[PDB]
Amino acid sequence: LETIKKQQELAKRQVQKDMGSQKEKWEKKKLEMIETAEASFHENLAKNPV
Amino acid sequence: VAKDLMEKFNNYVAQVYVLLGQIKGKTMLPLPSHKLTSKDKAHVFEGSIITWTKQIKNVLKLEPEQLLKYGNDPGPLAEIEFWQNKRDNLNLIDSQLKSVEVQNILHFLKSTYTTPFTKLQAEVKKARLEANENYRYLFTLKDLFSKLQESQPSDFPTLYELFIPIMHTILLIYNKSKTYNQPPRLVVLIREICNAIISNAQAFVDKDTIFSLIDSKETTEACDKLQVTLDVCSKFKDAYFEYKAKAGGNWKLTSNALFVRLDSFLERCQDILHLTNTIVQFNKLEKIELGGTKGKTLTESIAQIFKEFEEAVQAFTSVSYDIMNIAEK
Repeated sequence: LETIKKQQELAKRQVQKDMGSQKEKWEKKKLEMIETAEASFHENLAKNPV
Repeated sequence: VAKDLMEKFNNYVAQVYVLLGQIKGKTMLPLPSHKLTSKDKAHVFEGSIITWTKQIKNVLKLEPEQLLKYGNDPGPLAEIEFWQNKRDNLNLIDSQLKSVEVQNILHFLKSTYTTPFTKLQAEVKKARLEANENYRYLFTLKDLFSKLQESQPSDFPTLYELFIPIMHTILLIYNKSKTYNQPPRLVVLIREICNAIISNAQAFVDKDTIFSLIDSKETTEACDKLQVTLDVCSKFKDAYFEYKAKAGGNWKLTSNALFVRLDSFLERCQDILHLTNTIVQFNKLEKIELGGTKGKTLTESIAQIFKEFEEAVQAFTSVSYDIMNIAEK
């Protein structure tokens, strides 16, 4: 019962201890910068042939 | 039969040149061309071998490679790069084939000639289409290089992030070429491309490793890792829909039949994940010792229940065939 009560305490932390405010938005901003980089690379690949 | 045997020898030299092109890279039409010709039946035989050359170009397709497994993002790019090289050589060979002598042969009896000339102009146009497909294939060969390079370690964590931009490049590829021949057929290749790639990445993260983890039954996080792998796939389908909106019309894809190969993999994956989570549950059940009221008789009943489970998970660990193979039912 004590080991399971300890797991519940550790479980509350694991959920809301490693939890950080604004996570999905930061991932979307990282994706946007990669999309712009790929867009610049395809333009450079268009300029090579042309 | 001296001249007939010389004709039998020439056809042998053509078939050897066809065998050369099989191992090497086509160029049958050049070897079909008669060498040091001086009657009218001989110049006709030269044209008939030129006929089977045009047939080899039309015979080759992007769909037939997709039929016999494969369909890798690197493989399909290389198949257009090999096709565009074969037609470019055939166009260069056509310039040598179209000799002042070969023109006079077509004049002296002619619908055999113009059908070979018509197929040539069709090849020259399809080659112009192939060259734009090659420029598109060259960009996908860099995208496939990002995936092919992967040593089956992590990847899916960053590749789920790297997928959205890989899609955003493909969309821009549609607009840039404009006259891109087979724009609805090339979509079936790109989707099969991402398809084969995911299957390879997925086969790595499970296989004997998943069987080995289930065996020990001391791995819960590894089960969660499998769900993360499936999430990476979901991100690719989400980005595919996120690109379909970004495209704004001419979505095409036909994922509801094409992605079935991918969907069927994820279904089997999810079905394991559903059963793996339950296996982690039953492990906890053994440890439980409620101790309440009437005793032993209940824990004995729980023990027999745990033994039945231990027989089932031992039979699952056998992993006879399986190895997360979608194609296997």
